[PDB]
Amino acid sequence: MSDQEAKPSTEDLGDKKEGEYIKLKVIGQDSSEIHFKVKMTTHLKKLKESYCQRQGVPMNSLRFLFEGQRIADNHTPKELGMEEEDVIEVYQEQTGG
Repeated sequence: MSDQEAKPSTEDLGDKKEGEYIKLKVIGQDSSEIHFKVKMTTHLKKLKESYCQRQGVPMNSLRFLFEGQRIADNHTPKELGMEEEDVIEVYQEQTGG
């Protein structure tokens, strides 16, 4: 009973069962278009972390901005309606956050 009868395909599938995924690209002075198919309901704190990981710096280093507005990290990208933007940039956290 303890051993499963078969391994499921849930971790193995990649299409999220024909579900939606984010297409937003964050492109700072790093000049790279690295982005992943995560769901649109995550908070920007995790993206802040993942971008700082592409530079090898802690998450307190950078904040995102687009249309002139730097944004607060507890938003989700669907709150801001930005889930497929061609470019959002980063700028340094001048005094941290």
